[PDB]
Amino acid sequence: RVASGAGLPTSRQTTIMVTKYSEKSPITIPFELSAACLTYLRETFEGTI
Amino acid sequence: ANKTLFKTIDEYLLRAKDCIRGDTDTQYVCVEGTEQLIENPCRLTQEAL
Repeated sequence: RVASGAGLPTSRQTTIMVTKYSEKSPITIPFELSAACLTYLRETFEGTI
Repeated sequence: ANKTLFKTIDEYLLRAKDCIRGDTDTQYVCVEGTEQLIENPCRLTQEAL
């Protein structure tokens, strides 16, 4: 505030309180595998080349 | 207004001005001290544009 001259009104004291809030935005991406892929990853048989 | 040059310009700076409300659509004359005065060059030369 700034002091005013004679013959003019006076600025009053004022205080302002404000509140902010947050945003939400989850994201998703899937990936997929086949049964043969998992079977050959986990379970080898006969060990040939 | 009829006065000597230095005196007439000195008084032109001080008093020879008006004010207009800024809050309202139509041009009203304000009471003194509420808001700043308005410089009008036409008041000195007493001619329009």
